[PDB]
Amino acid sequence: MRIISVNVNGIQTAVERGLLSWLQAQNADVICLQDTRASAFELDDPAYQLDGYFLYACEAEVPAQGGVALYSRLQPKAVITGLGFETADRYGRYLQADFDKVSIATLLLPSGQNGDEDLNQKFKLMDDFARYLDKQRRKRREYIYCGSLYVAQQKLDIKNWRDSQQSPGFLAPERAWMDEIVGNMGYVDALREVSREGDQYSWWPDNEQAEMLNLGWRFDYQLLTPGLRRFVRSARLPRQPRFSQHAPLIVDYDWTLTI
Repeated sequence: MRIISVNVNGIQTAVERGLLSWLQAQNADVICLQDTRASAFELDDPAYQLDGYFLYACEAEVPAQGGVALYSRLQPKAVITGLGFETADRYGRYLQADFDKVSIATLLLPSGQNGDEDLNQKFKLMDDFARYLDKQRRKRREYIYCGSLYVAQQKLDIKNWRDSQQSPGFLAPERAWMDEIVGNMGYVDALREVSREGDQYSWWPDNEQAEMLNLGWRFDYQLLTPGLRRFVRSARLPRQPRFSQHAPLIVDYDWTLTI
């Protein structure tokens, strides 16, 4: 019924935060990010059962901080945890769900908790990523890029000037990053396109939650293909810390993946 996105360091903690209460709340279409935490075959356990949903996802260095989570109603066929053989078993930050139509890519990679380390691993990935965007144009089908990177329009989060980009300062490649993607008039910002957060309040901020606290970005971009660009029913963004009945980054519109 929607696309939910929440990156945590222990999905287990997500459920303790009510996230699970949200996947049963609307039987979301595809829930991306989070962090498997659990094994690759202990998760689907009936314990994680909800209202009625399937579970597809991989793990890398989980006893470290890996786990690409993707809950789907249907049964996807294309499950990729990165393209590096062993690396995939160690990335847990690259997984797409596809079959024949509508290829979605779920990429979780926190930068605030990492930093320079991401700018390096992301760099190499950047070259391929740009090539992918290009590899995406070649495809005549539709696709969804829902990941957690340091992408900030900078025109709507001018408030979080601090890390609005990634760190207390700012990144030069950022301006060209978001511009080269949406200035492409191909990538829509269903996040800030349908919903405006330029003029909003700000509750007493604390830890990294300060960003997500409708004051900044904690790395959560919901990108659609020019196939639905003008088909965004709504976009509910979090304004309160994920500790109770708070709502994750959800998007109302196209749901359920057909294969």
